[PDB]
Amino acid sequence: MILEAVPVLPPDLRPMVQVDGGRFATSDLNDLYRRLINRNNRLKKLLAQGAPEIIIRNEKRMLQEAVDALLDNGRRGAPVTNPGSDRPLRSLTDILSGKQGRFRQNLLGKRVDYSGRSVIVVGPQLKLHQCGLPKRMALELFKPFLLKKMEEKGIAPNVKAARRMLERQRDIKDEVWDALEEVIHGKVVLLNRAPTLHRLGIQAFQPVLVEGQSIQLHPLVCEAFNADFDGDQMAVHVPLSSFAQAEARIQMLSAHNLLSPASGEPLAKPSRDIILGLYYITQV
Amino acid sequence: NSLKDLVYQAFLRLGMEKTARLLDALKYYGFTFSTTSGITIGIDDAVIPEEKKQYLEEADRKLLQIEQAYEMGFLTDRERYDQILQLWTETTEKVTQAVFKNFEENYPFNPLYVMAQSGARGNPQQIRQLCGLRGLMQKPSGETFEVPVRSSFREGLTVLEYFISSHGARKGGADTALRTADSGYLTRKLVDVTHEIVVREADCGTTNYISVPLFQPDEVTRSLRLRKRADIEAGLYGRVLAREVEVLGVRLEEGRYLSMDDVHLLIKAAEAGEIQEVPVRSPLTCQTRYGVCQKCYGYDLSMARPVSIGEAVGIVAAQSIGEPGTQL
Amino acid sequence: LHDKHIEIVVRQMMKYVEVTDPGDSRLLEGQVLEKWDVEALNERLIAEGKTPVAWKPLLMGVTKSALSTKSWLSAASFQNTTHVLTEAAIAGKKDELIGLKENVILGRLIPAGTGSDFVRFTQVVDQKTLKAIEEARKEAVEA
Amino acid sequence: MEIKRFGRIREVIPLPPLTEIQVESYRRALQADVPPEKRENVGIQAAFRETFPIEEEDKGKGGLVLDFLEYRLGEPPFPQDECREKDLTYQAPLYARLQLIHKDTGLIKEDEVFLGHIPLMTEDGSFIINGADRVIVSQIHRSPGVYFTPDPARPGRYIASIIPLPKRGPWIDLEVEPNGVVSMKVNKRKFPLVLLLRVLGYDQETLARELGAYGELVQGLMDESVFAMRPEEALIRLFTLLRPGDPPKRDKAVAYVYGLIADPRRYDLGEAGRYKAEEKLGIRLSGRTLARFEDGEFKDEVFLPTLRYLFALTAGVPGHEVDDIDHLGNRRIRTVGELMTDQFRVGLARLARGVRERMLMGSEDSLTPAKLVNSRPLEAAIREFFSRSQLSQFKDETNPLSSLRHKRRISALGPGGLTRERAGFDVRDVHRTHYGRICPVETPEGANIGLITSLAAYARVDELGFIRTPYRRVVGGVVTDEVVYMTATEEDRYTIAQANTPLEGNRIAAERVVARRKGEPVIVSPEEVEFMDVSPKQVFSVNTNLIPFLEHDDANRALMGSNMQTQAVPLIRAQAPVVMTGLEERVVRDSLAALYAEEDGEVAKVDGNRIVVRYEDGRLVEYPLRRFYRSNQGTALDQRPRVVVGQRVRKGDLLADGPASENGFLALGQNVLVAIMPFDGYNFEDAIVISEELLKRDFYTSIHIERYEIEARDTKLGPERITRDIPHLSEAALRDLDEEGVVRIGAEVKPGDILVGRTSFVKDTSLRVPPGEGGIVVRTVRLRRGDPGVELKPGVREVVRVYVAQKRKLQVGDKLANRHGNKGVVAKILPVEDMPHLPDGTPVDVILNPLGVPSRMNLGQILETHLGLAGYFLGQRYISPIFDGAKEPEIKELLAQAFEVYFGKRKGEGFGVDKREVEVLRRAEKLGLVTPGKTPEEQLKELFLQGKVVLYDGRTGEPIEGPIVVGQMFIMKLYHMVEDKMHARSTGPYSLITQQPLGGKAQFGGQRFGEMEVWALEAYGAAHTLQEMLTLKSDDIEGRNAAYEAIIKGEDVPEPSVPESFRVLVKELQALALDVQTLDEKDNPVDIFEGLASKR
Amino acid sequence: KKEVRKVRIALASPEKIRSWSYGEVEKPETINYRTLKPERDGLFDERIFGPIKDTKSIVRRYRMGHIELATPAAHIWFVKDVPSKIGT
Amino acid sequence: AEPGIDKLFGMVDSKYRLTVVVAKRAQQLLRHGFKNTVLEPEERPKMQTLEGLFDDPNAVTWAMKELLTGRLVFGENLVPEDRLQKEMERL
Ligand SMILES: [Mg+2]
Ligand SMILES: [Zn+2]
Repeated sequence: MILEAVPVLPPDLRPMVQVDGGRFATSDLNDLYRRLINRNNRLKKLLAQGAPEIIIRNEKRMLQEAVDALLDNGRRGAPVTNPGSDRPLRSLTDILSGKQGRFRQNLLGKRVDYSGRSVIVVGPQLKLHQCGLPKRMALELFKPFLLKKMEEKGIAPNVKAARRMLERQRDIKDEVWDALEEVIHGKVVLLNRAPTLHRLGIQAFQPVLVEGQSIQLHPLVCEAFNADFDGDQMAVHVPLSSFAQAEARIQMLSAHNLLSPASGEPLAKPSRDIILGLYYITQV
Repeated sequence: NSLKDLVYQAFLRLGMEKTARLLDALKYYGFTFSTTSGITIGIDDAVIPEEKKQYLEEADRKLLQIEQAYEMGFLTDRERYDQILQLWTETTEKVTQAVFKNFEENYPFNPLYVMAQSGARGNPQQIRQLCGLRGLMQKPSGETFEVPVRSSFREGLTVLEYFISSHGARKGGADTALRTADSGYLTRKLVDVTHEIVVREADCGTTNYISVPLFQPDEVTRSLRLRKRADIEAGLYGRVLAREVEVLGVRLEEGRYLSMDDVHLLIKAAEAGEIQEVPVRSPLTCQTRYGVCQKCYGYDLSMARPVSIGEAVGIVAAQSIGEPGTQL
Repeated sequence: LHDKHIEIVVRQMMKYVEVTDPGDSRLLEGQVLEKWDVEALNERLIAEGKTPVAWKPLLMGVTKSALSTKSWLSAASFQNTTHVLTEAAIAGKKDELIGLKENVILGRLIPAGTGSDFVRFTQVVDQKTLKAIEEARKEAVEA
Repeated sequence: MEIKRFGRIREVIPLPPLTEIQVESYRRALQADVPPEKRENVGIQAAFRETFPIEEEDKGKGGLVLDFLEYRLGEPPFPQDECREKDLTYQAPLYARLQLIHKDTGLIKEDEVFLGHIPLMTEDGSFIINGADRVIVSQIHRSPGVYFTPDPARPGRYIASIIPLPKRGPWIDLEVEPNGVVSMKVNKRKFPLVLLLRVLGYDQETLARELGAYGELVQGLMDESVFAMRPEEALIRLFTLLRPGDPPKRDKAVAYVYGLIADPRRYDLGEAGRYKAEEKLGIRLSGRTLARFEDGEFKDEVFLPTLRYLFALTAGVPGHEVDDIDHLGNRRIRTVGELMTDQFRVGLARLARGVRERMLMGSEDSLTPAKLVNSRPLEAAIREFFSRSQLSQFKDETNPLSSLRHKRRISALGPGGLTRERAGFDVRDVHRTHYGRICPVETPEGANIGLITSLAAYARVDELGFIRTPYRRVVGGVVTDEVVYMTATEEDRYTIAQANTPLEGNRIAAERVVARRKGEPVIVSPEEVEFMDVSPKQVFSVNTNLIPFLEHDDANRALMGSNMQTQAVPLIRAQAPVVMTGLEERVVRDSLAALYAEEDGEVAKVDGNRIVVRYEDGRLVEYPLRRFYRSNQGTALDQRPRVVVGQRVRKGDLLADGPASENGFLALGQNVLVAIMPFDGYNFEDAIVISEELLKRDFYTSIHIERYEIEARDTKLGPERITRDIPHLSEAALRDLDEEGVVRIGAEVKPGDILVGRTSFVKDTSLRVPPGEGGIVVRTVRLRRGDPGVELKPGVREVVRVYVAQKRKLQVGDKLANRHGNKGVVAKILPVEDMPHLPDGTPVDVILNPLGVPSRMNLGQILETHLGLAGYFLGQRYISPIFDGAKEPEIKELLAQAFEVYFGKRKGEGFGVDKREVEVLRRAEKLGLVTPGKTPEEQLKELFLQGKVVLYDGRTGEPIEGPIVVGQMFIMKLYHMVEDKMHARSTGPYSLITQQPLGGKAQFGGQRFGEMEVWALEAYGAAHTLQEMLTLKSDDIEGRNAAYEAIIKGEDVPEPSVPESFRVLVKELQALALDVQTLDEKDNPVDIFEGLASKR
Repeated sequence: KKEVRKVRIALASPEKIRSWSYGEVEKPETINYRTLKPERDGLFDERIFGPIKDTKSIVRRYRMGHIELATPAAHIWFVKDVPSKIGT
Repeated sequence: AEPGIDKLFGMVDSKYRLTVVVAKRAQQLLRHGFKNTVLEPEERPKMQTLEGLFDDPNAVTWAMKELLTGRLVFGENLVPEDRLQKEMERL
């Protein structure tokens, strides 16, 4: 329960990677390991040569404090980087614990690759199982899908030629847009509102290619999301795996979730405008 | 409410696709007829009922005697304030009743009145503010001003009245700005504590249950009355009967999910006065190790059918608890 | 709001008991009720020895109930990794991958939803390949 | 086009200079204009005279006397134009005339020492710091002085606090403990005040005669008579109460440090603490504070009155004399001048300590200029205050209104020790004294609600953070033109009338007059009124006073509407609102955005960039124009000439437009035909429907300029050269890069095009147009090592900045709003043919959903729409005061005249009433809108009086059943930053520490997926979806590479392994002494790794 | 192949550490600025952590080193935790 | 939506089992190509512009409308797993 041989972390978990001009940004674990190795080598050669007892005690204390700092920094003093940079070094406990640590950073995953965001507008011409997606973000979101599908036909010889041809919008062709509508014929995308207060803050939809900048949203989900049309934005994600596509289309598609999980009340109920219209038509 | 009932019934009796198509067509026609029908708001649409005028005078007259009653020393500050508050909050309701009677009698097709009657937008309080009077305005200390706001937005507010209403505006803004994050934090707590609950089960042999009451134990000091229909619905809808019960010549067998019709039948029977409590299975008595069983959990979902085995009802439970907290 | 959710959280709120008459362990300790359910079943019935583990149900708030958990992954990810990991390190803590937060940290298939072993694996085969494999089956039953 | 005004009120005084607060503050802080001999000493000269004259009586080489004589500054090194083109600070060096004296012979006087550089404020009121310009917002906190607050726990008693400044200074607390104790804690340790009272030399007999005669709580101090016969040994005991370990033979060490200068506040005489003292208690406080050092003994003029009046309050009642923490008479505003002065005096004290050390280590004497004063401390303090302080914030030059409101914005928070973000709910609410001083509507929604505010338009800080509201003196029944600016504490003593009360000219016309007795709305007779409000405009801010119909609008909607008015982008052809309030000309004049004729004269020459005007003196002056100047937020500032060659002008007459002015009128938005009726679904909840008419003629169009920048710097590998040559491939596209490295001016640029060609070690690192949008390059600036007066970051040989301008036109993504908070978004741009149109061929411009009106409470826009309808036919504009606008009969009569004109023009062509109109009239008759039994003529006139007219669908041709309200409304396009821009990416740069994808400059970057989205996704049965979105798409490098390769190959993505997140977790537990291995069903370990865990 | 069901966390014996690690690191030389390759037996040494070129680099993510201290040491957690594990 | 989602909920006990089976079906439809279908003769997916839904525009809908027929059978352990799990991935 006290340790004799200290394990040494694999290098790629604590890499010194160059930033610019030969300088290397480093995890402080490398600095602490270097300090510990220097201290241990000093102790080794000291015991090898001679034993001035007071010096031996002093360097024993030095090694023990070095091991302490390696295991975790801050509890006994505040060992720091090279003098002039008063930023405390980062230790194993710092990597593991903390608000941004190994436990607390996989639990959120703040970044995702296939995602976008935009302002949303009413989409009254669309059905409830559909969402209006601007053509440019639709094109870029499914970019590998586009590459493969237009490689299925003779639009480009290889994927590299496809990327070079699509790299500029001056070379767009209607064949490209036909390939786009071919790609997303059955796919779905997940629309997400930033404050996700409940389960319906994520909802799958079928994208429909539209011309414009904003995402067209079916008005009836204006209350499933707590999203008005005062300009607030909403985001889009695209699951890749066919398994995940099945998940989204079956149990997250908005046409299938019409009732609350909090109660039996519907959430796809007719909204203000439709209510007023039908009250006007069925009044005496 | 009629539209919501229609949608729910169609969902029950038709399923998924037909309800979606009904919603699509219903929305489309509602839009078209709202367009062509021409509902518009002008300054004259916020009609001011004239009868309320004499009401004010009577209220005014009453104040004088109350003031005189306070001038003779018969009243203390607290009771005088209570009397004034009672008088103003009573005459405001009287004016609102007069306003709605006027709108019924005279202008059935008024835009403010049509959106008030229908579920489009607005409340009787908002319409009263528009056309009647937003009398009582609260003080920063939390109490309410003695001098009310006689004017409405149809008329013009005096400078002082707008300055006074700024207090409540600021109060509401700050309250929202804090309660948002507070409710988010509450949801975090709930999801952390209940993230283990998942329905994985064979029907646990639970010979235990909970007796959901059908009469309020205390609505008065000592009296029993059937709980409000919403309360009984939220307590019984989608549950599982613990044991067989027959109340009105209908044999509700043990192990039968209580659908909406069953809940209505039970409420009617309680109105007749046959039963007062329903024994139902519940999560509180489930013997499942980590989670609840399908029978002990129940029947309410995004759909109506009994819950599928294998969904994290704990997370959705926490979310359903926490979501309304933001607007609370 | 329906009462299923409130009932679920209240059940998770009072899943802890503290024993008073000691059995095969100390007395003034409180944790998951189902553990004494199993242990009393073993002590009185499954195994010999009529030692009653007399417990009392402890009601603690949401926070305390969240903190005291049998699994140490969620506890480490929740409040403080140092103390929790030390406690879980003194005794070999075989953390069962029950619960959802832990499997999130593991990144493996979440127990809930599709990842439930009840539905996690489900062989599917079309009808014609079914006839082919069934012919192979009946010819595998020789003579 | 005429203008008609409705309000019946005489503004006895106009609006004071809307930006006078900062100008007057800084001009009083810097006394450069006046000769240094002048008596004016407060501000920077006060700091000099206060701290800098160090004296050393006897320490080694004694007689050290470093004295102050004068100060001067008169020449910025560069004009502010270059100071913005090259990222300098518009400053002036400061010189001080100092002189050194010893006890022996010697007067070494150095007239000129440069001690730091201090920034200079521009004409408008801003400061240029490093290229960009900032503003220092005023701050509000406790006014220094004496306050009495109830005990937080004990209800019978209370406490008194004397609060000077700085915080590193005195803070006196007096409290009464009933056992006969007068407790007084100085800083951290409580102390029986009776000892200090004895120190000041008060004996018992006169104490009882003059203080204890009336109050019986004198026994709370007369009880302690044991140690009240000690004149000077009390000083020794009190110093012994302090624990510095020093010998007691220091008579004036800490006992006197609360003397004249060092610790106690130098609050401005009369008001800053004395008004808080002399009126609050006693009669007058001679000198600056309590002190005496002419005889060694001590005297005071504070403690005796404070204890007397506290005892009077706790025993009897001189009055309701408890000071509110938030009462505005007890709160004080530190302007930019005060903040600058305090930071300057901090730096000056640092310099004083430095020079003391230098003298202490100094050997000889002839070392006055150099070996004594170093500019580093004071310069560093000034620079940090003007660069990284909390109150010095980036100026919002979106439009003149934005900059003006920002310049007159008051903050409750600040450096941090005063008030912070976490909990401020007790103070966020307004008070009864905010009337006429602070706008209760200006607070920005969000976290900083109530903390950030703005003062009233008529509000004026007099000299010490004490806002004064104007008031007309009322004598008897006549309202006098005499105007007095009144403070809150002064205000609380009279009865204040209201501006809307009926007036017979010089006589009150009412019997019962509304008033505020003390912040309480009451009704009195005219004989009991003393003061009158000058104008309703004084109760709201400048930004609020621009809303026309405020009396018919909600407070919250007014708040947000005033906030959106601030962020309205200026348009190419903006026009003043049809309905105005009357402050637009004042706003454009007071904000230095337009050009005005300083004197009567005649214009000589008018060009697109300069105007040469010969005044009546015969002197000709040339005015240049910032033709297209990029703002802080990226908008454009243009001055458009408004005069013709050889045109006579008057004094103060307009010369050129501002960025957002039509003709001396604040014009940010457009006037459009709006019809309030729900279209199909395109105005569903708050969305907006617009015609292509607003686009066919460029009508909502704006200029947006983006400023890209790139550096060439010296690396260890070698310098980077910005050259036309491209290393590897791009030569065909190099034709745009005409000159060496820089792109040619006036060349259109698309995303992904080379903009600056920079070469590294040869490796191509060239700045390119970011993905998204690109416009027209307009300007390029290159700053190299050959510095004329410029500086660069060390190691950087050169820099080039490129400005790209583009013409944004209104489209679907954009948002619009009115002055009444009716936010919206363009949802569909309909062609002209299928939009609703009048019986005349004119089609409406914009369609508004009525359902947004009753949900909120904004009837102001309805009145505005009716008045705009009247103006559209009558061809005239209107001005209405916020609370003295046009009554309903007046606008009804105007609408009657407008209908007369409109239908007379209809009849002149020889037409009656359309059949569609006939049936719509019959339908409206069945709806009770129009009285029955009348011909279509007067029926339709009555319908017009309602503000409703018949419209035709345009798609069907059939009329819209029931009438619709239509009119002219003023709608502005709101500031449109990157908020709408599509942060939509697929594959871009990844992070270094972890493999989470994050871009920024190169790529947009991913989207937040947080934990709440994890919870929602996992509330569904989504399992593999969460797994891919947390590992495959976010973290696992080889997983995402394999997924990309497979999707290129058109195959299903592979399953993740036991994910590298958990393998990292296992190896991290492995790093410590821990033991983590995965187990099978039985107690046999399962190796996560293939064979990599096994050695060899 | 078998599904992970339990994760056991426990303490380490010195023999366990020796079996776990593949060699010992004893120079304080991660990588020189001149020689971008691992310099000597230090914190990034090639032959002790696996090759840096293309097994993959994941051995340099999985394979770990060790230091054989001549003097024993105690883990900071077991001496500084609020209940001192040695102290209790 | 999708053809007969209520019918799909009909023959399966839990929706999650439905998701698993349909997506796994899509997985063989990819791996062997869409030749291994059980709806070849007349009733195929019909694309709008052409008969493009004959081959593979979307596998999920293919699998679902495959499931509506009686030619699909699924079970927890219906076939000896090892043989087909090693013969599936190797062709
Ligand atoms: Mg919004
Ligand atoms: Zn159960």
